[PDB]
Amino acid sequence: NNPAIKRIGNHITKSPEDKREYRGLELANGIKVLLISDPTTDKSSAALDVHIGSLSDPPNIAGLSHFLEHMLFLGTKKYPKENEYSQFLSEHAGSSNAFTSGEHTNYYFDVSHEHLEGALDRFAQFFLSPLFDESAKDREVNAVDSEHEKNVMNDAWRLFQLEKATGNPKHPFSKFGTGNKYTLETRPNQEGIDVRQELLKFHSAYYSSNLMAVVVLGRESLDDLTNLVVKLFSEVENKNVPLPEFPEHPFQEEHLKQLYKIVPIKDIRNLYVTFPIPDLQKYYKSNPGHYLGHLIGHEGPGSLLSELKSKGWVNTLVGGQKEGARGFMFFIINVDLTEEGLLHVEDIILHMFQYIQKLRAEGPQEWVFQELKDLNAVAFRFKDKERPRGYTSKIAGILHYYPLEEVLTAEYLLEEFRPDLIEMVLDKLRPENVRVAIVSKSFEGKTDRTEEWYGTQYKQEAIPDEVIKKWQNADLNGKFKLPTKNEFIPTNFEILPLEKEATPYPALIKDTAMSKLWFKQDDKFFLPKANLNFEFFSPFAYVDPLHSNMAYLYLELLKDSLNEYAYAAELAGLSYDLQNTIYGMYLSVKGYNDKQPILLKKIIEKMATFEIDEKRFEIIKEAYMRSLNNFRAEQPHQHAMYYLRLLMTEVAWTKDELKEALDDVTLPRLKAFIPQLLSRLHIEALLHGNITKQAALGIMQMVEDTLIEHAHTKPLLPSQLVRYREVQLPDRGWFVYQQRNEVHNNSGIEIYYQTDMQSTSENMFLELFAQIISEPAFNTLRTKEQLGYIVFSGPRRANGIQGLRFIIQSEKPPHYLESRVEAFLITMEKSIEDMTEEAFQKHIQALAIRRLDKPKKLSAESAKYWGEIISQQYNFDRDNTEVAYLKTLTKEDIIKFYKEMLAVDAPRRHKVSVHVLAREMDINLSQAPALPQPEVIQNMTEFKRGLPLFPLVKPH
Ligand SMILES: COC(=O)[C@H](Cc1cnc[nH]1)NC(=O)CN(CC(=O)O)Cc1ccccc1
Ligand SMILES: COC(=O)[C@H](Cc1cnc[nH]1)NC(=O)CN(CC(=O)O)Cc1ccccc1
Ligand SMILES: [Zn+2]
Repeated sequence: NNPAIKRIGNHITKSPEDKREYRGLELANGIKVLLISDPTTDKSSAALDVHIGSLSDPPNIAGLSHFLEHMLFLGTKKYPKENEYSQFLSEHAGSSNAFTSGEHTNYYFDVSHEHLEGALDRFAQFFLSPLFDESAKDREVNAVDSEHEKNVMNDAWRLFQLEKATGNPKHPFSKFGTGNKYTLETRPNQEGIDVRQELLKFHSAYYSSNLMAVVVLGRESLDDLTNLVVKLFSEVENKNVPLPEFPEHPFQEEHLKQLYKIVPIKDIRNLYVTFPIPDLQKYYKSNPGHYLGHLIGHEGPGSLLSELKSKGWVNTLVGGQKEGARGFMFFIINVDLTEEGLLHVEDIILHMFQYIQKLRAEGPQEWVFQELKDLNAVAFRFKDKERPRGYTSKIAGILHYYPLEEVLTAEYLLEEFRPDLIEMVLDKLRPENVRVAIVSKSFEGKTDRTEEWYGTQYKQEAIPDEVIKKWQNADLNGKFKLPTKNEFIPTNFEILPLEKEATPYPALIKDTAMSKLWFKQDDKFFLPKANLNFEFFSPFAYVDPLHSNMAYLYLELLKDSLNEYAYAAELAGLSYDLQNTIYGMYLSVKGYNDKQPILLKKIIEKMATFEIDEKRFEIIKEAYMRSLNNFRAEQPHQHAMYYLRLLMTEVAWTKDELKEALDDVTLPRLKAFIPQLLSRLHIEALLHGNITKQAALGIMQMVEDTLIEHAHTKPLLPSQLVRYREVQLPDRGWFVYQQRNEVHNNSGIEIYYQTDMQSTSENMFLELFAQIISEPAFNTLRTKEQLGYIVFSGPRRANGIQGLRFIIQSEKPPHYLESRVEAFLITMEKSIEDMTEEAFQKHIQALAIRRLDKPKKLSAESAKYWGEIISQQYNFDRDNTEVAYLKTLTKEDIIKFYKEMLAVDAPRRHKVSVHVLAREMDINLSQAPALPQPEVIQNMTEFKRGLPLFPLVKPH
């Protein structure tokens, strides 16, 4: 009945709360495809995944398949304009991206729902006749090198590659994924390689249709999506490439029983423990890896972490199966170490083996599997609806692993109980497979080897057999017990009926001196979850730097205490967030509403009758010290972003202020602080989800009552509710702050043009300008000028004030990035004058679609409202108000605004810049305007003292 379509799959099993409609099918050419029909989606999306990635790079050009990924975007035969694709999305409310794993390259985009076809068509071309333009290839190789450069100094990446580089060197596993300027131009030049050819070769070899999965999601009928996909994608070449496999492990027991001593960049202290295991993927229906993962990783009473944490040796632990490739995986157990811990490593690893030994002696436990099976089934049934980009991307990957029908459920549902497999994998977690890496500053000087790509310093040893034998004889250890029934598993999921007096936006259903309660019963998502947000205002949480440190430490200590208890709930999909703000504290409780008042009570109770364990205090303080220090190792752009926040906020305590005031925090002094901070508060809360007005009031009152009883809390005076103001920069003024980043050899810059207060009109002016320049900023500063990998434009908003910001991390100097951005601003004024009246309306419509996307999941609606509430703006209808107004703006309005606030010689141009310089300093392109001469900020206080502050914004 149809020659283009091999199979039509069946009734892809979905959660019965999922209203979206699905069809899977194999094409003639072998492409696996899922089609998602959602007649209500605001954005359509699609994704393609090719089962080939950087493991299939040729040896002589590292990171080629990653680089090829970068180039599919920059031009194809049918749509040859360098940024046809980029621009097409921008103009139609879309966004796009790609990643490359060892074994996949994965491409996704989303677009306004009615331009799915336009978007999708420009997209199919990536896989049919791309161009790899000679001029692009040349330019874009720099993007890759920046991306690598960004990664060079960050520990996560260094360890990641140092693993690869200590396995069998002949194994594809050992390769360098990212690539750089050296590997992809400098060197293929030296060895006479035409790269455009080499890209064409690879794309031709491997981007074969039998290695591809597609997901398309749109408002269209399933039958409509079907036709569309067949049209755009039947034309893909089947080169019948055999799928690569790696049946032989890269860790070969020439490589087992090794210890590695590693020098970190940040001052961190972890121990990595790895075991090579076979590929468990096929066992997905029983999932032994998860089971042993669930147990070893456990954090409850009688768990492994519990003991290590109790001898003060470790703080956090992570265990479980680790993805490798077709043919191999790892099983890992990783901990961070205390100072004491770093000296009892041998011991810690022994404790790990005692726990494994316990699991062997107890045997595999069906009741535990039954629990995992039940949590997973509940998780699946009541899973939140996904944003379409993530969703298509995600399924496109897993289409390569599961029958069409199982794609939605395969990652969730458990079916087979498999003692044998559990017992089999358990047999591999033995000292004679073990690999140990310790990462610590204490190995500086003491290392003797260097990893070539990132420059990592390490020493390598055999583990002395004394020590292996010593681990092999792991006794049972009475302090280790399996978890007991998880009491927190939800049993009640009944959706309460929508009330007689329910409203579309959160209602102010309580306004005492103690508390302001915002509430809305869920009229949208119908899952048995709720979101409970509380802002606790106390002025002592930021009164000074020392107090700030205590507010923090207090909160960490508390979290640390409850960890054992709450982890049970985390697994039952009930979780909490608790950190300190400049305003006081913040507390979220998210998840299956069923046992939710219970966790809340246990938190507030613990919070208000807290007892501090000295040894916990000691450790967490040392951790926080390192933590503050380690800011000096963060990326140049975060540095620049931070300094700006420091420059434009009425009050803010610097990292050095905090760390110097931190040696001053004794155990007795914190013990005073807590009862003190809790003594007067005000509380604003949003309660949102499957709960009733009375359930809500009860919860709010219950919180208050617990503080009143146990901490004697009373109300703050309304006038103590200081919110903080933004600094107000003069007309035609330009200030520069300058610092150096000591770790990173990129530099960074933020430029901020301050405009005015937030207001329906000023808001849209900035937003619309932001939109029109969004994609050209990126296309000019990265694609053409290749100034860096990190290139960001868009609105900035703080303390009620707003403006335009640019962020760039780059090889070239800040004063230079300044000129190219200011140059760019003129290019924009020109092309706004030049751009068609319909071209202009696209951007309006585009920003409108963007602004109007309905939240898909409950906690995404919550976020929007909490936005309004913590900002004291309380404009729950902003999206409608503000769109209405946007639709009535003209080319003329936006030019005035630009010539008013933004242009180089603007009447009211307020401009500050942060230049963060790299470790080491002190044409084809358009006309940069000559700039004023800046006022170089030398002192953050002398700076803020001498300028007006802005008014805080008006409510309602
Ligand atoms: C939830 O059940 C688990 O399997 C454990 C639990 C755990 C919680 N805290 C420490 N362990 N989680 C994990 O093992 C995390 N995994 C898998 C994952 O994140 O999907 C291991 C992992 C994570 C990152 C990088 C390599 C392995
Ligand atoms: C600084 O700019 C970016 O964030 C870019 C790409 C982008 C394209 N259009 C808007 N932004 N990078 C990423 O998002 C990073 N990806 C990798 C890549 O694009 O090469 C990281 C990543 C890693 C694992 C899973 C998903 C994404
Ligand atoms: Zn990349």
